[PDB]
Amino acid sequence: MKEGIHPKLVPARIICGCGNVIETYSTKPEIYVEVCSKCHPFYTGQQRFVDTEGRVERFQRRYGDSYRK
Amino acid sequence: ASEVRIKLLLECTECKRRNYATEKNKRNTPNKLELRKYCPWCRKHTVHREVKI
Amino acid sequence: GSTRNGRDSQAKRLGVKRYEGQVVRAGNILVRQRGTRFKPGKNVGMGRDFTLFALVDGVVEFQDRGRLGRYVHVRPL
Amino acid sequence: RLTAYERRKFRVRNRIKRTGRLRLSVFRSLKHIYAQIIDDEKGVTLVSASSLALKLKGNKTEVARQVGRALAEKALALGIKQVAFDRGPYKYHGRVKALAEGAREGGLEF
Amino acid sequence: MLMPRRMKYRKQQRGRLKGATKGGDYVAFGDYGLVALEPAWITAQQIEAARVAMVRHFRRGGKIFIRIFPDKPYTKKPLEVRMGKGKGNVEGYVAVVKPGRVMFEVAGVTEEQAMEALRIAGHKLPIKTKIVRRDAYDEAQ
Amino acid sequence: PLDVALKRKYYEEVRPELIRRFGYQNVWEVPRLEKVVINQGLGEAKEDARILEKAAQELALITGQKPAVTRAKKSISNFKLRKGMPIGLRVTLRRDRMWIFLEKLLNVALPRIRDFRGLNPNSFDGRGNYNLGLREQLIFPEITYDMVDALRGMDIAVVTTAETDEEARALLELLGFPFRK
RNA sequence: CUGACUGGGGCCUGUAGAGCACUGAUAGGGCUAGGGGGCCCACCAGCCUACCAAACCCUGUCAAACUCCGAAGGGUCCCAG
RNA sequence: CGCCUCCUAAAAGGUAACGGAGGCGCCCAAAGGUCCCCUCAGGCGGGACGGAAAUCCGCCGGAGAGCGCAAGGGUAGAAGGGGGCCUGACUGCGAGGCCUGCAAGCCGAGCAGGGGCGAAAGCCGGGCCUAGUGAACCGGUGGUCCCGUGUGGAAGGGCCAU
RNA sequence: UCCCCCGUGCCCAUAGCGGCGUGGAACCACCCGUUCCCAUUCCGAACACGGAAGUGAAACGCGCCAGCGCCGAUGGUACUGGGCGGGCGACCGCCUGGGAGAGUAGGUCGGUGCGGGGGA
Ligand SMILES: NC(=[NH2+])NCCC[C@H](N)C(=O)O
Ligand SMILES: [Mg+2]
Ligand SMILES: [Mg+2]
Ligand SMILES: [Mg+2]
Ligand SMILES: [Mg+2]
Ligand SMILES: [Mg+2]
Ligand SMILES: [Mg+2]
Ligand SMILES: [Mg+2]
Ligand SMILES: [Mg+2]
Ligand SMILES: [Mg+2]
Ligand SMILES: [Mg+2]
Ligand SMILES: [Mg+2]
Ligand SMILES: [Mg+2]
Ligand SMILES: [Mg+2]
Ligand SMILES: [Mg+2]
Ligand SMILES: [Mg+2]
Ligand SMILES: [Mg+2]
Ligand SMILES: [Mg+2]
Ligand SMILES: [Mg+2]
Ligand SMILES: [Mg+2]
Ligand SMILES: [Mg+2]
Ligand SMILES: [Mg+2]
Ligand SMILES: [Mg+2]
Ligand SMILES: [Mg+2]
Ligand SMILES: [Mg+2]
Ligand SMILES: [Mg+2]
Ligand SMILES: [Mg+2]
Ligand SMILES: [Mg+2]
Ligand SMILES: [Mg+2]
Ligand SMILES: [Mg+2]
Ligand SMILES: [Mg+2]
Ligand SMILES: [Mg+2]
Ligand SMILES: [Mg+2]
Ligand SMILES: [Mg+2]
Ligand SMILES: [Mg+2]
Ligand SMILES: [Mg+2]
Ligand SMILES: [Mg+2]
Ligand SMILES: [Mg+2]
Ligand SMILES: [Mg+2]
Ligand SMILES: [Mg+2]
Ligand SMILES: [Mg+2]
Ligand SMILES: [Mg+2]
Ligand SMILES: [Mg+2]
Ligand SMILES: [Mg+2]
Ligand SMILES: [Mg+2]
Ligand SMILES: [Mg+2]
Ligand SMILES: [Mg+2]
Ligand SMILES: [Mg+2]
Ligand SMILES: [Mg+2]
Ligand SMILES: [Mg+2]
Ligand SMILES: [Mg+2]
Ligand SMILES: [Mg+2]
Ligand SMILES: [Mg+2]
Ligand SMILES: [Mg+2]
Ligand SMILES: [Mg+2]
Ligand SMILES: [Mg+2]
Ligand SMILES: [Mg+2]
Ligand SMILES: [Mg+2]
Ligand SMILES: [Mg+2]
Ligand SMILES: [Mg+2]
Ligand SMILES: [Mg+2]
Ligand SMILES: [Mg+2]
Ligand SMILES: [Mg+2]
Ligand SMILES: [Mg+2]
Ligand SMILES: [Mg+2]
Ligand SMILES: [Mg+2]
Ligand SMILES: [Mg+2]
Ligand SMILES: [Mg+2]
Ligand SMILES: [Mg+2]
Ligand SMILES: [Mg+2]
Ligand SMILES: [Mg+2]
Ligand SMILES: [Mg+2]
Ligand SMILES: [Mg+2]
Ligand SMILES: [Mg+2]
Ligand SMILES: [Mg+2]
Ligand SMILES: [Mg+2]
Ligand SMILES: [Mg+2]
Ligand SMILES: [Mg+2]
Ligand SMILES: [Mg+2]
Ligand SMILES: [Mg+2]
Ligand SMILES: [Mg+2]
Ligand SMILES: [Mg+2]
Ligand SMILES: [Mg+2]
Ligand SMILES: [Mg+2]
Ligand SMILES: [Mg+2]
Ligand SMILES: [Mg+2]
Ligand SMILES: [Mg+2]
Ligand SMILES: [Mg+2]
Ligand SMILES: [Mg+2]
Ligand SMILES: [Mg+2]
Ligand SMILES: [Mg+2]
Ligand SMILES: [Mg+2]
Ligand SMILES: [Mg+2]
Ligand SMILES: [Mg+2]
Ligand SMILES: [Mg+2]
Ligand SMILES: [Mg+2]
Ligand SMILES: [Mg+2]
Ligand SMILES: [Mg+2]
Ligand SMILES: [Mg+2]
Ligand SMILES: [Mg+2]
Ligand SMILES: [Mg+2]
Ligand SMILES: [Mg+2]
Ligand SMILES: [Mg+2]
Ligand SMILES: [Mg+2]
Ligand SMILES: [Mg+2]
Ligand SMILES: [Mg+2]
Ligand SMILES: [Mg+2]
Ligand SMILES: [Mg+2]
Ligand SMILES: [Mg+2]
Ligand SMILES: [Mg+2]
Ligand SMILES: [Mg+2]
Ligand SMILES: [Mg+2]
Ligand SMILES: [Zn+2]
Ligand SMILES: [Zn+2]
Repeated sequence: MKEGIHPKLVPARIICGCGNVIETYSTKPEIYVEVCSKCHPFYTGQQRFVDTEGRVERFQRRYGDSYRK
Repeated sequence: ASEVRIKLLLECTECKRRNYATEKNKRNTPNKLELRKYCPWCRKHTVHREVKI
Repeated sequence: GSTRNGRDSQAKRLGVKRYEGQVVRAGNILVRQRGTRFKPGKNVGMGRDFTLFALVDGVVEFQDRGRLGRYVHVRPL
Repeated sequence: RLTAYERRKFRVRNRIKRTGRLRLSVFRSLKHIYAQIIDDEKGVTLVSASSLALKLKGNKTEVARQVGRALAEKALALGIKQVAFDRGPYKYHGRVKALAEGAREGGLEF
Repeated sequence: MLMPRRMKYRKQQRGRLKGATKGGDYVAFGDYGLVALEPAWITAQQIEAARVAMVRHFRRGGKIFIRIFPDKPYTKKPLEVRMGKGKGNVEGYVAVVKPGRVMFEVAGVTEEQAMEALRIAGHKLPIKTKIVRRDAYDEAQ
Repeated sequence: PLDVALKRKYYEEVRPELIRRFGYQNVWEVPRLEKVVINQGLGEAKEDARILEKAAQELALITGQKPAVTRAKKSISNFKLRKGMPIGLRVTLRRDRMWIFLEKLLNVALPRIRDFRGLNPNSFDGRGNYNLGLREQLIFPEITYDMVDALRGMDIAVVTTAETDEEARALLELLGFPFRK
């Protein structure tokens, strides 16, 4: 590589919120990230964050069978 | 040749004689031409300067 | 009624000037041409206007080299 | 469809052939280096030299030099003195350069 | 009627009418053809009159193939001027036609119909013509 | 060459699975990563603050490689574009730097992508290469909110020695490329 | 003795003719972006076209300023009459 | 109304008309020399903003792109694109020719001086080429130090360059 | 003087495209590295250097295949130098010498020189 025009790559720790630590290389030796592949909802099986709801509607009303028959 | 593309002389900077005629575009090349050139009087190459024709 | 044509330029007298087997002297113009319809071969130079001319005394020889073009050679006598 | 390599080769070689000198061609493989001095007018090789033929051994540059010296010695034996260097597709540098320098040390003229 | 949509040059030298047709001498589409017996410049208006005569005869049905095209500009000087002052203006377009040319072909029609239509068409043209029928000779071309 | 997890993961786990999945008879026949090419289309730097040196500084922090300027082949009326104008950045990553970039790309970058539902399965060359585009540079761990003036994304070409999309799909997913469908 | 003219040999050429590979023209058919139109929608798509049609392919053609080709001749040099 | 390109022009050259079509009266300090490197248009597939067309990736693609500008010839085995160093866009000449009524116009190896690039072979006396131009006369400016009306100077001229 | 490979020429597609098969001992290539020389408008991709674990996957070489591309008769014709006729003309013929282009039959998945290294 041409000298003096590139950022040097050093060993690096990327630290996620989930406690994941990634040993890699970068131009900044320490980095914090809010998310990573190990915790992100799309990756983790299908950990459906807040809504694993399943619609819920529309026959999901059932309040109730009370009309006459 | 035109108003902007002028004719000019090259003067041997050492003995002051005009040895070459040529042209330049004074919009593109506003500074005086400086060129090494053979001077037949000095019998060697010499920096020649642009001088009004 | 009038014409906006009526122009033409002087004919330039281009072409081969010395054909194969002709005895030429060095400097003899061999071909006047636009671009390289003929290419300089052995003992033939080429001028800034593509003019082919003999570099040595000798005999003119032509050669057609397919995709490599037609060449004009001079063979020393 | 030609390659950069093929074009580069033609380009430097065509230029050499125009001058009409005996042509010193150099082939450089990953392992070896070869030289033949060629008469392009008769389409014949006059003298040859290579690392493969001399069973040379060590550092590729120092080897190149030696095959150069060798080519020279044989060449001078045939009365071949003046030559034109055909670097072909190679930069004039390193191994090729070394061979060239070795040829010159031997008294090949170029 | 027929004329080039566009061209490289507005005006053409007149040229010559020597020889039999270059090509176009065998029936290539229809069952019957109208062949040129004499050389001529055939005008676009002649061609159209021939066409219209044939569709008029057919009334409804049949297919006409027009195998010549007037791409040659026809030139005439404005009336009562003298010679000189440049080439006259383009007044029309003509198809160069030489002996043996199949100018028109018909199909989808009975022999009686085709014979008659091509006859009437021939009367609109400035040359002698011949009616022909598709042949093995044509097929072998 | 550096010990890097993804690179190691390619040789240790990915190669055997690929040899398995397709049964190559030659070690050279199995899908390899040739280069990753990153391109910033930019040209919002055509005139104006034609200092895209801000962007080049950003690309270099991301890749460890200084991008090279791209210039307009011809002049263009409607994009307001004259020949030779500096319109973009392009960096060709190979070997250890290529692995390192993809490594962070999978682990960190793509996760940080907004409303990420996975890479587009259909974006394959047809000849076994893949391409994806980004909206922001903030995706990457190297870039923070402080140090960035504006939002500029990029194009990413991942070139493979694989002859088919099938093979290329196999290799890339094995490496950890997360596909939606 | 070199001449016109002629025999042999080599080189140069782009006409006649022809051709359509290039530049353009070109009828019909096929195939098929693009519109016109009709069903059916504003929920953004669909289906039908004896409608005008680009590119492409087929059949058939056109050209002083077209040529993948290409004569007869013509020119020039050498030896000989 | 001079000049350039094509056709007319009858396959060497040349060839007319108030015959058919277009251009020129500039330009470039690099768009010049050399050394090194690189190869197009276009089609298809892929890619944030990005579109028919900006930049990126892959495949096909001999030249249909490019070559400042008309047209023709030529051309990637570069004349096209990029970079380094540069000024040969030399001085003094010039075998030999092309063209040709004259006068012009054109090509030019090679020798010498002092250079540029290159390891070298070598190339370089502007520009891919063909238009971008104007004989004398009269006069200007720089140089030269040749003439200088009895002599020394001077006036004024000559010569070289413009 | 025979076969294989490596260089380098010549003919200038009968030599090319595509398909298939084949070769690593040798040679060639990819390859292993990027300390050193040298190098990237970024990149050891290229250029370059030092190597020698591996693979003939890519490239290259060598076979086979006629889908394409390329080549292509013999006949006959057009045209025509020279010589003659005919038509009022546009134009049409005869004699003698020359003679295409298109197309048909068919051909082609190269041939050959010089020097190296290896094999018999
Ligand atoms: N050289 C020749 N024989 N030319 C023949 C042409 C003469 C005449 N026009 C003819 O058709 O017969
Ligand atoms: Mg360094
Ligand atoms: Mg007028
Ligand atoms: Mg005229
Ligand atoms: Mg005039
Ligand atoms: Mg004239
Ligand atoms: Mg003239
Ligand atoms: Mg002329
Ligand atoms: Mg000639
Ligand atoms: Mg020259
Ligand atoms: Mg020149
Ligand atoms: Mg011969
Ligand atoms: Mg010869
Ligand atoms: Mg006339
Ligand atoms: Mg009439
Ligand atoms: Mg008329
Ligand atoms: Mg009158
Ligand atoms: Mg007139
Ligand atoms: Mg008229
Ligand atoms: Mg009319
Ligand atoms: Mg006809
Ligand atoms: Mg009639
Ligand atoms: Mg036919
Ligand atoms: Mg491996
Ligand atoms: Mg796809
Ligand atoms: Mg691939
Ligand atoms: Mg970030
Ligand atoms: Mg005599
Ligand atoms: Mg004589
Ligand atoms: Mg004579
Ligand atoms: Mg004779
Ligand atoms: Mg004709
Ligand atoms: Mg055509
Ligand atoms: Mg055809
Ligand atoms: Mg004609
Ligand atoms: Mg014709
Ligand atoms: Mg003509
Ligand atoms: Mg013609
Ligand atoms: Mg032929
Ligand atoms: Mg002849
Ligand atoms: Mg003759
Ligand atoms: Mg003769
Ligand atoms: Mg005699
Ligand atoms: Mg003429
Ligand atoms: Mg002519
Ligand atoms: Mg002529
Ligand atoms: Mg003639
Ligand atoms: Mg003459
Ligand atoms: Mg007039
Ligand atoms: Mg004018
Ligand atoms: Mg420069
Ligand atoms: Mg330069
Ligand atoms: Mg492209
Ligand atoms: Mg696209
Ligand atoms: Mg988009
Ligand atoms: Mg796009
Ligand atoms: Mg072009
Ligand atoms: Mg350059
Ligand atoms: Mg210097
Ligand atoms: Mg002279
Ligand atoms: Mg004269
Ligand atoms: Mg002139
Ligand atoms: Mg000198
Ligand atoms: Mg010197
Ligand atoms: Mg020198
Ligand atoms: Mg030096
Ligand atoms: Mg020198
Ligand atoms: Mg010279
Ligand atoms: Mg130029
Ligand atoms: Mg010029
Ligand atoms: Mg140049
Ligand atoms: Mg002049
Ligand atoms: Mg004057
Ligand atoms: Mg007077
Ligand atoms: Mg005076
Ligand atoms: Mg004076
Ligand atoms: Mg005195
Ligand atoms: Mg006195
Ligand atoms: Mg005194
Ligand atoms: Mg005195
Ligand atoms: Mg005084
Ligand atoms: Mg005085
Ligand atoms: Mg003067
Ligand atoms: Mg070989
Ligand atoms: Mg093959
Ligand atoms: Mg095998
Ligand atoms: Mg193979
Ligand atoms: Mg091996
Ligand atoms: Mg083995
Ligand atoms: Mg280092
Ligand atoms: Mg070291
Ligand atoms: Mg490497
Ligand atoms: Mg290499
Ligand atoms: Mg090794
Ligand atoms: Mg293989
Ligand atoms: Mg190779
Ligand atoms: Mg066979
Ligand atoms: Mg042929
Ligand atoms: Mg044939
Ligand atoms: Mg025959
Ligand atoms: Mg006759
Ligand atoms: Mg007549
Ligand atoms: Mg006849
Ligand atoms: Mg006859
Ligand atoms: Mg005969
Ligand atoms: Mg012919
Ligand atoms: Mg034939
Ligand atoms: Mg073949
Ligand atoms: Mg060979
Ligand atoms: Mg030979
Ligand atoms: Mg051998
Ligand atoms: Mg041997
Ligand atoms: Zn996490
Ligand atoms: Zn001086």
